[PDB]
Amino acid sequence: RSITLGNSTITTQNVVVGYGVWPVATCRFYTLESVQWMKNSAGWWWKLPDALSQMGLFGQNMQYHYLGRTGYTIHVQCNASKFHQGCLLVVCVPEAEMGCSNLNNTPEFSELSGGDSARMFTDTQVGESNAKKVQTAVWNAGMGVGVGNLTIFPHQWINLRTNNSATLVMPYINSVPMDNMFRHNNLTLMIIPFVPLNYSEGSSPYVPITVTIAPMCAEY
Amino acid sequence: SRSESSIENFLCRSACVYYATYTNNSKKGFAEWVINTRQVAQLRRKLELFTYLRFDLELTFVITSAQQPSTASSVDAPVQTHQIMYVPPGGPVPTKVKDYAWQTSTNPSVFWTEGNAPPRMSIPFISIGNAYSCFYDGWTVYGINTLNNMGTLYMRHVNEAGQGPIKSTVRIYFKPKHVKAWVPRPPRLCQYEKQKNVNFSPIGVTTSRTDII
Amino acid sequence: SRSESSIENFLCRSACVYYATYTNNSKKGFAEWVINTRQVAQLRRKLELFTYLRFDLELTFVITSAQQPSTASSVDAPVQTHQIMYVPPGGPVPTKVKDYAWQTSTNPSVFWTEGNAPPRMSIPFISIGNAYSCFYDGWTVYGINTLNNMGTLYMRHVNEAGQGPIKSTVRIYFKPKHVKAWVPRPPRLCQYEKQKNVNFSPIGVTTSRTDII
Amino acid sequence: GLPVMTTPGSTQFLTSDDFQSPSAMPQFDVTPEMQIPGRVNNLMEIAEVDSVVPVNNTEDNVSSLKAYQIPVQSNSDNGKQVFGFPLQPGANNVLNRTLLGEILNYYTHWSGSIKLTFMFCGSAMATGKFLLAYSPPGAGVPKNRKDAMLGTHVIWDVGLQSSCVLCVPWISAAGYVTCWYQTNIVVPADVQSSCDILCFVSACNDFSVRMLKDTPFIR
Amino acid sequence: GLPVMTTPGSTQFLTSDDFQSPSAMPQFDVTPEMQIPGRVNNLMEIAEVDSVVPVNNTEDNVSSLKAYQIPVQSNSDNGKQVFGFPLQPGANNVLNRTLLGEILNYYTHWSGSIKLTFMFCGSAMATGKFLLAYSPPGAGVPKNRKDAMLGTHVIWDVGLQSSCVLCVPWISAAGYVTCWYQTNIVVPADVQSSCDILCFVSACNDFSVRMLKDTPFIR
Amino acid sequence: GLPVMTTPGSTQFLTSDDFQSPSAMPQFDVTPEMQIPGRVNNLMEIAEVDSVVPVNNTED
Repeated sequence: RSITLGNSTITTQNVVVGYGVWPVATCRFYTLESVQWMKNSAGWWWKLPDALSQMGLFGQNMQYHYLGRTGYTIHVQCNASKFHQGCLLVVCVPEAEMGCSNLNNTPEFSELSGGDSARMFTDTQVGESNAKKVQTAVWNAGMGVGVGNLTIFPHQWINLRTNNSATLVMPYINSVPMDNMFRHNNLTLMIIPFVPLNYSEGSSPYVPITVTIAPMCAEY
Repeated sequence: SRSESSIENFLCRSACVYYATYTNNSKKGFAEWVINTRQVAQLRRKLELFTYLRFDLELTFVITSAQQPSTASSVDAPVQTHQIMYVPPGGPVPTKVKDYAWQTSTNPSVFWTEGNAPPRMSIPFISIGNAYSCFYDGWTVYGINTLNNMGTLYMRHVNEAGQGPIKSTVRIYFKPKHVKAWVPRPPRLCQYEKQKNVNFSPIGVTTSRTDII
Repeated sequence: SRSESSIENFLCRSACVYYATYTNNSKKGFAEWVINTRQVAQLRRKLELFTYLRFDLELTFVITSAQQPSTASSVDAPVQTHQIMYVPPGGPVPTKVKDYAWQTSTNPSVFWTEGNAPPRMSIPFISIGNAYSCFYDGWTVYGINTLNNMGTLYMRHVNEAGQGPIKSTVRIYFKPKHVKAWVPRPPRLCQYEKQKNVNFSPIGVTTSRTDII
Repeated sequence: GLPVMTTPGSTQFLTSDDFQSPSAMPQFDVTPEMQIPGRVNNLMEIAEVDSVVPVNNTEDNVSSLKAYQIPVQSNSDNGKQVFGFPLQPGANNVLNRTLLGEILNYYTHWSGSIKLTFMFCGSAMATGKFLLAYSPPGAGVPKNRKDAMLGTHVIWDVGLQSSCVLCVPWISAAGYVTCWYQTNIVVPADVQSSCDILCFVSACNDFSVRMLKDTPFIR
Repeated sequence: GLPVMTTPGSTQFLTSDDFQSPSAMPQFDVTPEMQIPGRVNNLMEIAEVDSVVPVNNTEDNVSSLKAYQIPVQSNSDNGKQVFGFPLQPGANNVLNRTLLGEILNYYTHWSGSIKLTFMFCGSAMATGKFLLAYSPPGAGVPKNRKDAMLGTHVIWDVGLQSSCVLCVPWISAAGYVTCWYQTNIVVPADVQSSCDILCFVSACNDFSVRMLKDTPFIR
Repeated sequence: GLPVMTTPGSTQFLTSDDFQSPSAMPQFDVTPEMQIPGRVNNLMEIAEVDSVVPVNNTED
């Protein structure tokens, strides 16, 4: 409980690590601004070494020093009372090559990754003739794959009945041992709600979800 | 029984990945193919289950000929020979049937007469990186990854037509050897649309039934 | 990675150094080539980096045929054979398709029918001196050095035409083996002009830019 | 010189042969290996992990996330079938497109067991009881709560634990995995009543596949 | 007799093969070896020696010996760029036709370091100071004397030594090797003021080349 | 390379020959054996048992 790194403190109390393996002012718990989980929500996703770069001194290390090796750990916790119900899925997919809505092009940069701001899924299709937009129908999960089979990646179920939080540890997964970080995004954190959030009248109508990222052993 | 489900026994197969025709007299008759796994649909699904692969390569070519309709006067031709040139990534590329790029030095090529065994050749794993990447979330244009470029192939006759043209076909086969896989993926559900990228149309999850019970 | 920069892996390659046609009936149809490295421009630059070389030699020939336009009456011909004669430095030299110099004794020659493997032969290092010299400041005429004379090649059919002529081509390949080099040289900058000598036109040092900064 | 004799089947090209080959590019100095995590040595390591089962197809929830959810509410009738699905292999059953089913369509004969893990993702206060009756092959589908209790089953409680595990053999009617209301779902005031239920599938022990073929999930 | 079976790829001619061969002239008694000085076992022994760099191209000094000379004179302004050149590989930079560059155009991927040795071939009395600022890739070219001092550099004096050594990594913007006036060149009377400067390039450690190709410096 | 010499009777197909062969389906993992009663190792084990003789043919 109350682990600290640099000049930040996060208080916790289970962990699921990578594929079995384990991974100077940059070692601090960055915290993206929390999103709101409503009834009619579909899901959110962040590209991992892009959401850190636009804001942190880790990103100040990025603009001086392009090429690097990093190893992440991710805390995700949502606080809700005993009267809410619903189930999440926290998964961290490597090399998420998403597909465009228009059949002949590829999506542009600002649609694949908001700088430390959560891009959101939807539960319909999207238009095709408009611009370079990410095909974001949720049941195909953006990669043309069945969303039920997504648990082959390292994942952790958040279920508000018993569990409350989820901690992941991801090692460095790349082919080249040293690649430029500005044109490449190797990890992708996805949060999809399967059982939608339901509550009675009188309780608060949304549950906040906070995402805490902390890089460990960044080599340059 | 489990040895039929190993990764080596799952991919060490063969498939007719290309089929092209070229004639000898039409001044642009030469076949051309870039090596990529994403040509045939049935092999692409079996290789997109994993993300990082690393395999050697073994190619065989079956070549046959066919007499085009000539004019007259009892055409007799001797046996043909075929030249199959292979270009590494970052080399010269021909553009006509007679160019400098065929008589170059560092492009390995075979010569094969008809009526013999088909000409097997074998290419080792060529990359600056450590493994091929069947998926790449990043720019080089989006999702190209110019590191895993395996090279091209080129074919032509080494004869000049005397009284009748001859067209010829070629069926390039394909066989990975000593495969190692890494970080598996869920199998692709939606149909394939374009060869170069991963685009798709949204589709349902499973063929329906009438109700829950 | 350094084994790709050794001298053995730098020169042990192949190149189509000659390409000649000869027909069987025209009374002077026979191909002729003197062995010298200075034929093709791209190999000459790779061998003029050193001064004194010493290598064995390995030649392969790819031969194909083509039916010339005959008169009529359903020409049928059996398989052809080709004779490839090699003359050492200081031997007899033919001048017609039928001469005494083909049926001589101390000139080694091969015989090769079509439809088989191409006829590789291998020549060892033949010189009175200890090493070949790709540069020679001295007279024998200036800059010739008659010591490093490697010999010639000659080709012809061993058949007589019955109802239709046949012309044939040949692409002589070339491959040094067990190379040792000595006293390196700076790489030649100006373009090549004549095959026999080292003449050149003066040219600038480097493609320019706009200013110093 | 040395005498040989060419046996039949000499200059042929077998499609699934095994011979050596001349290398196209010698003296290349190939790039060495690198320790990359998550190596797969056999395809049964894919089939060991879990996946969610689209047990709620019903012709219009297929193109949504309502295919994976089973509706459970406090009804007015005691004794009712929550869900149920056959185990007929291949012929458009519900276990086809899941992660276990996509591997096993690359083979012709297989046998093994199945872990069916359920998970009640409802409220934190509501309790209740459920039956999970597996009907063996040869026997019929039960049409009542009572006769399903006579067959092999397991009573699953909500207030104690939130996940029950049911194991079942599977082999290329043939069985049913029906689930029945034991009691109604009592829930305190100021809590919603309708709760959902997920479903998971993985291989219990190792399967045994043989005689590979190509998949029918393509054009 | 003995049974064989011809594998595919039998009667083919691979261009880069490796087999034995029949000798054309046996019983020749080949001329034996001789100890000749200066044997080359690897091409990196060519790239180790130095060469002069044509850093003064300027469109009309190319066909003369003024391409290798950098003009340095006692100007009236304090703080001025003497020279500067990018390190963009291959695309008509100044390190292309030198002895290091002519070998490395026979390959596709390479990496190593570079010794840049300067030499002030001016008078014997005149002194002065120079900066040698290397800008790392990713950072911009410095447009002042002052910010180049903040980057990595080395101040080089003339009166003490006549040659400074600057080492720099090089790999297939991408960097600059600019040089700046620190002070003016004070020179006593009855000596000329304009002095020149040479430039040398060699490989510091061993390079690492791979995947040979042919050169583009030909027709 | 290595020198050979093709003896006569080289590219022929003898009907009752004996040579090896390439397998059509490698990596199959063939079904193993099973102890099944009544194995015949030679045809004279058929001829050892008795049979009834039609010694009363007489055309009808």
